[PDB]
Amino acid sequence: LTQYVEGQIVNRNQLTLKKQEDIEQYVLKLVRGYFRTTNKQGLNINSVLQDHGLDEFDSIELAMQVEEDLGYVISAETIPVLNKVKHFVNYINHVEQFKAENGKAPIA
Amino acid sequence: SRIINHLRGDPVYQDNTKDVSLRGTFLRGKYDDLPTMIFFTEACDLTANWIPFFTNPQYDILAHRNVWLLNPRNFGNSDRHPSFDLQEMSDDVMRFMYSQKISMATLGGHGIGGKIALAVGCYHAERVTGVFSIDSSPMDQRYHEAFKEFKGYVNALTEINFKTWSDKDVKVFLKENIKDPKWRSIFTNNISKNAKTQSDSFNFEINYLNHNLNFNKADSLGNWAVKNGIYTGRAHFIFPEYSRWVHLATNTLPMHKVCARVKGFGHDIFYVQGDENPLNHWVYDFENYANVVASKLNKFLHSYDGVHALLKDRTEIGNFMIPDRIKSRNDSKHIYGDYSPAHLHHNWRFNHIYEKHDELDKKLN
Amino acid sequence: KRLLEKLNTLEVENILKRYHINYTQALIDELVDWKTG
Amino acid sequence: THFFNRRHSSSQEFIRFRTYTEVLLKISAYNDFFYVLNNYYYNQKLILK
Amino acid sequence: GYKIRNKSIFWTRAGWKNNWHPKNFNAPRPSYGEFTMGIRCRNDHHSFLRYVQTYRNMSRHCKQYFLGDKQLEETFILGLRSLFLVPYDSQCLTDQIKHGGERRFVDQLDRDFELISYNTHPYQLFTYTVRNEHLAWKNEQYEKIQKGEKTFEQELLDYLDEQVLAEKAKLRDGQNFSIERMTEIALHVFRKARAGKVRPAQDVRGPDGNVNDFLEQRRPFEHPNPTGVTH
Amino acid sequence: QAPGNQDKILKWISTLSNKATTGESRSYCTQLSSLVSFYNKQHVEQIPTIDFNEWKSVISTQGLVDKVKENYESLIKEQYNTDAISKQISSASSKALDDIENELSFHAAIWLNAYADYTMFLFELEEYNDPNDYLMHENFDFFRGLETELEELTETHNYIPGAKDDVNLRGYLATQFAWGKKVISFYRHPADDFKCAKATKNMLGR
Amino acid sequence: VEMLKQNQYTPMKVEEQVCIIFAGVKGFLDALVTSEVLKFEKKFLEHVRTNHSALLKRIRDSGDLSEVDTNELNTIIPLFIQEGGFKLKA
Amino acid sequence: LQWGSLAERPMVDRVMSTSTWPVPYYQRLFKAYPIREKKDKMSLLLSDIDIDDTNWYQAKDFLRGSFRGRQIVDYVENNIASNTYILIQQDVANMAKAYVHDICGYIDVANKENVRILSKGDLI
Amino acid sequence: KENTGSMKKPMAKAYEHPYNSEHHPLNFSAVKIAETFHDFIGPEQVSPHYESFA
Ligand SMILES: CCCCCCCCCCCCCCCCCC(=O)OC[C@H](COP(=O)([O-])OCC(O)COP(=O)([O-])OC[C@@H](COC(=O)CCCCCCCCCCCCCCCCC)OC(=O)CCCCCCCCCCCCCCCCC)OC(=O)CCCCCCCCCCCCCCCCC
Ligand SMILES: CCCCCCCCCCCCCCCCCC(=O)OC[C@H](COP(=O)([O-])OCC[N+](C)(C)C)OC(=O)CCCCCCCCCCCCCCCCC
Repeated sequence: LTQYVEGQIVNRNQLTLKKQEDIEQYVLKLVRGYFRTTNKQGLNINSVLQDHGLDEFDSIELAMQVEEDLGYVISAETIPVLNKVKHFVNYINHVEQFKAENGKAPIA
Repeated sequence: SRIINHLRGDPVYQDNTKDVSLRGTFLRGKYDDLPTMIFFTEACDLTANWIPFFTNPQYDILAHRNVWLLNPRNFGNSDRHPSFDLQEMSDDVMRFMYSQKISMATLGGHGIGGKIALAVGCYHAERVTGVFSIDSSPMDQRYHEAFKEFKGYVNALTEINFKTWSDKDVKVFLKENIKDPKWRSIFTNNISKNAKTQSDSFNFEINYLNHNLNFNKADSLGNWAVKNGIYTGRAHFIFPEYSRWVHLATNTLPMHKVCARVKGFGHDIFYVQGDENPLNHWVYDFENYANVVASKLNKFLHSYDGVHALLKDRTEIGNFMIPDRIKSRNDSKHIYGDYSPAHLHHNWRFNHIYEKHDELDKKLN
Repeated sequence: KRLLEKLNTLEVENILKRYHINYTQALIDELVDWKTG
Repeated sequence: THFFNRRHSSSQEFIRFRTYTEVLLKISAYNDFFYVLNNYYYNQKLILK
Repeated sequence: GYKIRNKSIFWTRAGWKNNWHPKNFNAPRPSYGEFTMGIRCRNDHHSFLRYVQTYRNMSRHCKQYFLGDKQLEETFILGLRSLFLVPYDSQCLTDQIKHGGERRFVDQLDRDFELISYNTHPYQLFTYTVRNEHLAWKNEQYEKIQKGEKTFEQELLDYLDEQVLAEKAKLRDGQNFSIERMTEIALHVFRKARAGKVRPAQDVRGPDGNVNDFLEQRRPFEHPNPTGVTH
Repeated sequence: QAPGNQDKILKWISTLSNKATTGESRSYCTQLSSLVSFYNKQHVEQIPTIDFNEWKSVISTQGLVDKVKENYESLIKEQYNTDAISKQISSASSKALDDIENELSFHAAIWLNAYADYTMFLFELEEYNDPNDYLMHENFDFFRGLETELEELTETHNYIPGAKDDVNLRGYLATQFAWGKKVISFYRHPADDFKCAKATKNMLGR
Repeated sequence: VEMLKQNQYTPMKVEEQVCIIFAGVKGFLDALVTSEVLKFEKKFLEHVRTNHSALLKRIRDSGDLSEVDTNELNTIIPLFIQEGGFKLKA
Repeated sequence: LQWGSLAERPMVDRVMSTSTWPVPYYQRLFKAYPIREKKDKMSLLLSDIDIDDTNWYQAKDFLRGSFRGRQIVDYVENNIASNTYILIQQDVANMAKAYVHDICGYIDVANKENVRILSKGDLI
Repeated sequence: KENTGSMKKPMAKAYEHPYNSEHHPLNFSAVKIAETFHDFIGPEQVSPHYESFA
């Protein structure tokens, strides 16, 4: 659960949102944290990542970061459909609903 | 004004070949202390035509060296003497270098000028750092078509008599007798009217020149004699791909035959990519030819000119050690070993930089 | 055009040609006027 | 073949794209003179005009 | 300087500059169901997702040895994208490759990842060496700054700012201090500073200002020519 | 004041307009030009002098000519305070100007970094001379990074020359006179084999 | 012809006519459509009186069109046509 | 520290040598490279590469080293509606808008002053 | 304001591979074989003489 940060070992912390308002804020904070994102303040819930300097390969780096912060195991079949902020919010909800009903994580 | 400074004088006919003084244009460099470059223009050709090449910011040649655009004897403003012996014409430069307090200089030439530059290195090698020849070779050109036209035109120019002929009679004579546009323009601008408009005449000695060419013997300017010897120093040759003066097939061998340090094609001998055009001899007119000559010229002056023979480039100065021959030094208690050869200041004789730095070295200790 | 083709068959000028710079007739006039003026 | 193509294959009518090594060298292998030149251009034009 | 003269240099039996489908005798031909009994083929429609997971792996497995260096993670990403964007930006028509360029590139990236999983890929070892040399130079500046000392980089910037003032204080006729002029001033200083490293500045003469250094020298007694004879 | 004070202002607007390509940009350039001409319009009408004594003498209403003079002179004293305006415009300019003041700066920093790249290359290139007279491993050290690329080809067994080069010019120079003139396909590996095979009602898969 | 036309009870100043008549012979009016030449006259004169007031004074006092005025006038006439909203398609 | 004369070049460019007879016959084939060290020199591969992402990424790195540069970076990456950090100017539309919106704002300044000066007293 | 700037402390070091060295490079190339080759045949044997030995 530990990772290196600027040469120092730091304990990694996982988040549990379980709320719509907390998800929209996390995704924006996530997308605004990526060094490739343009117009970080112009980014909203209905923002197309293509309109902010992000391509298919950048959505992977974002999904890879969602696994780090939340502990999910996102399959390669789901990544290439995450092209909008709205998509990350709905996918995160679908995962929380799946574990709350099926008692297990979705197929990876 | 300042960058362009050409000493002014009147040609003097001389009976003794040693009392010959050379005159030409001097182009000052950007920086304070720089080695000097002596450049010889084509025969009967103006020095001014080479000014835009050496004074172009894009090339920036003056950033490397100070340039002396010098006229050989019987050409331009320099003194006049019937002999064209390269040994005599080479001593003229050595006296000029002495009168101007130049210990050693970089030599360059265009066409026949290239021959004049190389002769100085052949007769005075200890005082020449390098040679850069443009569309020339140390070769007999008496039977080259390009030389025959020049040899033919000069003979036609002897028919005109300025005293009787009028200005219009001259212009008609040149167009019909001179077909080449460039040679025609060069000769027109070489005509000058002496003070008091007494009469017009050529800046170059038409009589002495025609005899050298018309006779067409060893002393001819087209000829390169075995008497001239070998050049021991750095030499770089640049000529057009299709050139009437230097044919790539066989006219490159004289370079190896006359210049001991010439490595070969691609290192010291280059050809400029170009089409067949009789005007390619005048590289300074066409940007494509000039841009390559300048880059190659700046490379020769920066890395190859004035560098010891056994060293590859100027980068090896101070880090490559040359082997020594046994029993070559007077000291008997000397352990023979490798050494880095001494490279001196370009004008160490007429300055006291060594005496000055010796004092500064003592202050450290 | 026909009569023109039939008829077909200054220090400032030379100095500018050395620098292979295209010069118009108007420019030549001003430079000459600049010297005389 | 690798040495010649990477030094003589580029042309002006096409775009030469940077490789991985060319990215690391430009960003993580620049010398002191390069660092000075960039800051020299920025201060004179972007700051001091 | 020198241009290729042969006009037919880029000609191939498949067309001009065709490096996607070279002409061969056994050319691809169609297949008909009604007449086809069985077939053995390895082509599939899994290359897209394999192109996605391969990126995620090569990125995540390389970050194990970056030590949380954020500036290096972002730099590595830019380099990783340049490797995956080759098929999308190349002159080669990757969509017309002989037997499927998608499968070809994916199988090629998989060979790079295998070496990456072992930390034996030349890009990794090259990134570590390049980065360590960079931090050693950055730490040298830090140690000199904590001592209040001036860095060699700041001394140049200060020496260049004052030279600009000296050169523009005399440039009154014109007032366009072009970027060209700013450059040649800096390069002239660089050439003198570059030569100063090998020959430092002892006195007011400055960097590499001693003629005696270029007189005849000899190898020291304690370090003779080890590779060859001297005489 | 009147002459020559607007010559420089005309060059700036001319260059600004010449750079405009889209019609929308041309429109804003016209708007900008009008504002400049509006602010730069010269007023010359030979403000006449008033001789109240002359009018006072010839004819006037008692107290009028004097009242106009004292009141006229009072307003003549009032004048614009150029100092106050000069300071406000210099301290803070505007909002929209700050948007492009920071945009064009980063824009220039992008292209100054590229200008420095090309410049420093030509600076380092001065030490490189006669590529044909350097040893193999010394040349690769000038072009640092080629050895790393050459290792990747070897470790992946991409030992077909020019397979990962989009323009394998070296391959074209070697095949100028080859039978079946062809170059290797892009990213071709010596181990990949896409051969297929089928069985039909006819023999030989036909 | 479209330039010489004039309404009733609308006299023009001598200096103003010189400017308009100048733009016509020089051929600048060939750019805009003919139907827009008449209105261009009004807009051009008004634009001159406001911004270019010293120019009108010289032409009036001296009564001659100096070379300096020609260059300035020759430069604004093509410029103004591009500034105002007209039918540039000839 | 010592810098010498700006005009003078390094002594290497000024220091020269000349040849004489006899001459060594040997023609050097290659440059000596006994020790494999080429430190402090940048790669010549970085020669003719077009503008790319490394240009704006390295610009921020150098801009973040200055106080004024840090403001430009934060504002550009947050308050500029652009689909890429590779800024290319091919029109002056965005530049003219910001000028007309600023130089126009300072209109009515003189007419405002006239109100005060003229509203002061009535000529009559 | 610019003169008041400071510099952050950078990282001490990046990853050091325990099985790659300059003399024993992990991966193979013809560049390292060239270094070992020219060390075997030695550098160019430059003659200081004016005539060849033969
Ligand atoms: C008990 C008592 C017994 C012992 C007593 C002691 C006696 C011991 C003997 C030792 C003698 C002194 C040794 C001195 C050095 C070696 C000899 C020598 O000439 O070196 C200088 C000679 C050149 O002199 P240089 O002036 O210093 O070089 C200047 C230039 O760099 C050169 O290149 P350039 O082109 O720039 O300049 C011109 C160049 C132009 O000429 C050349 O360059 C020659 C071209 C040759 C290269 C062509 C490609 C062939 C080589 C491919 C490599 C194959 C071998 C390796 C592969 C297998 C791995 C083992 O050189 C010349 O001017 C003419 C060449 C010299 C005259 C002809 C000599 C021919 C024989 C030499 C080779 C030996 C052949 C094998 C014979 C042995 C039989 C077992 O060097 C060589 O060319 C190669 C030397 C290799 C010799 C090995 C054999 C040593 C034994 C010597 C005994 C005499 C020869 C007996 C054979 C008789 C057959 C007719
Ligand atoms: C000494 C070191 C060892 C050397 C090893 C061998 C070196 C081989 C050098 C490479 C050349 C190899 C020849 C391949 C044929 C190239 C020409 C060609 O493609 O034909 C096009 C030819 C020529 O087309 P063209 O247009 O390019 O040239 C025409 C020539 N002129 C101009 C003169 C008319 O056209 C054809 O389509 C003919 C097709 C039949 C080709 C016959 C190929 C038979 C060989 C293939 C089997 C080999 C596999 C062996 C595997 C062994 C496994 C154990």
